Amino acid sequence: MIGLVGKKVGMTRIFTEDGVSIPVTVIEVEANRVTQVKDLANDGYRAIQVTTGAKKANRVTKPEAGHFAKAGVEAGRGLWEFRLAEGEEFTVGQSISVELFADVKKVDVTGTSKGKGFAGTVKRWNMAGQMGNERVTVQSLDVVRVDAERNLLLVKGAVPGATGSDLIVKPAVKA
Amino acid sequence: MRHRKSGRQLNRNSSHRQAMFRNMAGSLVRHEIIKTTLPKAKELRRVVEPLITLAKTDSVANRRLAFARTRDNEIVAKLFNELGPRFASRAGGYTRILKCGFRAGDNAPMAYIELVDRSE
RNA sequence: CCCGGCGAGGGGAGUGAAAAAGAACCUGAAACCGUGUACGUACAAGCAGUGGGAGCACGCUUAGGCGUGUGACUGCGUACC
RNA sequence: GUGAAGAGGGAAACAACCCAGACCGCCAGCUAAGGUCCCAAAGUCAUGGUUAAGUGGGAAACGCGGAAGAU
RNA sequence: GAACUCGCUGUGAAGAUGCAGUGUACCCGCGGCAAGAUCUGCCGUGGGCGCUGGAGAACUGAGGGGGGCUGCUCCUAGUACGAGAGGACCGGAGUGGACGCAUCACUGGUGUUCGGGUUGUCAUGCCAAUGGCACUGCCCGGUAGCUAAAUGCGGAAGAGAUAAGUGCUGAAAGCAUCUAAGCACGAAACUUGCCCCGAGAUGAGUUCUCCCUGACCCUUUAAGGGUCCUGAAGGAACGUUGAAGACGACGACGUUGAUAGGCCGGGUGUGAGCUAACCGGUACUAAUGAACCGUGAGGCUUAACCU
Repeated sequence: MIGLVGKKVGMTRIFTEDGVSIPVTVIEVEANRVTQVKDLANDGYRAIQVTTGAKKANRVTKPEAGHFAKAGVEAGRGLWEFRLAEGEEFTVGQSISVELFADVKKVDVTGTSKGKGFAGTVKRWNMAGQMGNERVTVQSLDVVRVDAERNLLLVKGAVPGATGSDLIVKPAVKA
Repeated sequence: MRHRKSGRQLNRNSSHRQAMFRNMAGSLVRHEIIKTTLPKAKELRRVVEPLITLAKTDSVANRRLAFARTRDNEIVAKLFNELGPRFASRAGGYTRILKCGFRAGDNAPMAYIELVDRSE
């Protein structure tokens, strides 16, 4: 329905409620302000593009400052698109957190991987290319901790995100 | 590899590179100023700043470690007595590097490394 | 006389018919390497040329559609011994 | 008969198939073989039918089947 | 011999880059893979230009690619069907395996840049105590990162369209029939459903934002040319650099500062000390002032709106 964009704080094996060390990911949940909403008439489709974080004005150039002023929100780390559920429409300016995500236990995660240089053929194929640093589509994950006070989203297993790299979490429909 | 790595490789023998670092640090501290290429200049600064920072604390163990890493009686004798009080207020960044173009013989970039005070 | 390194080389002045005769020294074509001139080419497939060909600059009958330089393109075209 | 030692035109190219022996030039017309829905030039011509299977547009002998073929 | 040196199909003194048909491809480079290494072929990555005023990003997105793997058990169930015996649609749930994607926190390996033990020799006026050489002299552990021997997701479900097959009713031909009339279900086979690239898709796409709002002269008389001034938005080369990197390229900082180095504190390691790469603070140092490219309103034709 609506996704979130954040960063990978860490990935460790935390004790379960029963008291068993289980792999779990540490993902921060930053309040993603709504910047622009698309419509099927003006642009041909309806979807919401949001922003996360807050970057200094030095990096942001004045045309982007005007774009964000149109959006009515401060400039952040960037813009991330999210498909609308084809039903209710949100409003520009508000921000969302994990909130209702604790109702599916099938949320998907997207992100990058380790920074890995162009590797040799022998070590990568056993024909020179790159591995990692690509968008990941691991799916069918289960949420573990949904504590919104800490603004941390925890899911089962590992997360496809490098240290300090951006990532997205969406209410998947696959399994 | 090539990511989150501290210290340029400077392909050489490990013991040889350690000996060269020790000799270069000794020469620079003796002359108070040296001319070295930037790739080696940055490593020189990184490996010499810890010694001057440790020189602030005067103790038998500290003097033994300084002599162990320096192997020069005069250098250890002059240390812990002059550089310490001179940069007592300063905490870090005791040296500065200024580029000086390139060497004509082998197009090797060169840079002067010298103490920030540089005198007095 | 000047630049240049107190060299090499070059540029002014002069001699010299002539220095587009300067000691690498009569005249100085091609193969090979550059600059500028005018034209085309960054969505278009193959012995690369052949007839047609609008345009792009110039001189011409001072237009009257002539040529020089080229060809975006079109039909055809599978080196020599 | 051809090539050897004949160009040119048609068949998708194809030396062996068909028409057809170039003195040269000319921005004319008429024809041979082969074609007239285009690419690519010419009737989407006329008369009565077969073909309804894309056979046409690749396949024998054999009893409509035979028919499987060029990644 | 010269090249403006593509793939497939057909012919071919017989595997055709040069022949006929057909499809694709902006031009020019760097590093690899060697199918036929000068060249063609495939992957990663760049410089010039176009998308028609310039720049900045965000995406619809045609199109291409990754995969439709699999054993067992459970209420169903020794139940319906089946004469007894035999024995389901179930495909809902969990549980292993081969593989890709992802992370070192648990298992550890590596981690010659961290610490400790120690043999021979030399050196510090000499003991203690330290350093070089002997593969890091030889060993014991190990910070950060990378690792499989560690686990996280997985091969969907569903939908469209289906071949064969199965059909509700039913004549021509007082019957039957999947068909002639009305007129359906349906393979694991195709597509979609998840994601990567992707508008160089030259058909060159859509959304928003910021900026350029001077003058003069000439000609062969127009998307004409030239001169002084202007140098906007935006971008890049330098300076600090990175979990991006062979070189390119991308991201962050750049005195309106934690971008890099060092210092303090915390933690780990080693064994009260040293602590490289782990985290918070600190301008103490390096990151400047500047310079360069980039405009002066955007061409023509048709239609609807106020004039």
